[PDB]
Amino acid sequence: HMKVMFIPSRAVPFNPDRVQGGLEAVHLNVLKYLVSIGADIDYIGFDNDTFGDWKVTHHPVGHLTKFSLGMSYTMARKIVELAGIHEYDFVVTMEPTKLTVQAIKDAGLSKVHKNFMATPFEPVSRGIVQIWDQTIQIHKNGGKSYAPTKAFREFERKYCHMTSALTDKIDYDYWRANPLFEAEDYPVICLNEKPEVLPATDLIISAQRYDTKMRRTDVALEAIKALGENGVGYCPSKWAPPAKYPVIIDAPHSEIMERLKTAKALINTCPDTGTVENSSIEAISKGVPVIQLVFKDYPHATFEYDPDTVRVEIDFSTPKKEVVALYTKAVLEFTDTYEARVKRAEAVWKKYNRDAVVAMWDKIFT
Repeated sequence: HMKVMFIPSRAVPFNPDRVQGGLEAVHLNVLKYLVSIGADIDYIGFDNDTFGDWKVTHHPVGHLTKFSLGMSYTMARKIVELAGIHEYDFVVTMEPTKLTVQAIKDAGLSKVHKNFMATPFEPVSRGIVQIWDQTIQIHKNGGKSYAPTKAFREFERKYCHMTSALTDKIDYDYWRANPLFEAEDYPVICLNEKPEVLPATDLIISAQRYDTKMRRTDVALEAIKALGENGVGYCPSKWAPPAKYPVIIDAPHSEIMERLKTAKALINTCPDTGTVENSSIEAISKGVPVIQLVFKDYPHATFEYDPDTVRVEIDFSTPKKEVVALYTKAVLEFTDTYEARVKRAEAVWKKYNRDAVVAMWDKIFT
């Protein structure tokens, strides 16, 4: 009954049993929400998407491996066509292109445009400044953007001071005066049933995609290596580690969630925002503690999910050798109680049970 245009994330084709990053996680969950309310979903996607049993109307723009320029123009063109035919209550994006932002405006859909973000602002990154440049554009065009945590909204009040040699085309005048996010959090997880906290084994898990820069997955997989039989890492084949770090490749999300139920801890080495991977809240919802690498006096999402999280504090100056030794030490010496698993799972069950989550989405989709 609700008519929604859906513009997906574009790193990987959609698969309901794969979440290969924080953007893919909100992408999946807002879609699950739209399906659960019986929305009429026009999904402008890729030929290798799969939707299971879900009723979505699919408008594929080609087979997805790397998102190409021709795909980009085919997508924007279909935005304009679909808007000329149907009337849309909302259009949903997940950090869209400049083209997609313009097509939404030209189609007269800016004011019903809902945008969801996970990528921290990185001034040395050309594609990331392009992401956040278009977030300013969305705000100018009358659309609304949503963050997962209040820490992310705080970082946003710092990002509008971060400049580089690549940020010349960014309207910092507008950005300083306009916090880009709405006050409402989008739910990072939807708990359809109260999780049953299982007691821990000795197994500690790394479930983040491999990149040395933002996630510091090398640091994670050093701890995984030092754990031997008591450590396992999961990576997607599109962001796989070098051969020195053996990991399970392309495990279905469900397989990873099953293993996690009895994990002793989750390794998280994303030290700026912790929202470029959803695994922290997945772990904490099962009572699994997170061993969290963090820059000193930074806000980080993990500490919102579990304020008693063990933190390994470092600086930007701290050299790689010392980081690996501080983090390995925290992983190998980690200690947790069953009571602590239950306490941290309860606090998250309060916030993210399905009744509270649906209420959170309902407020967004008005």
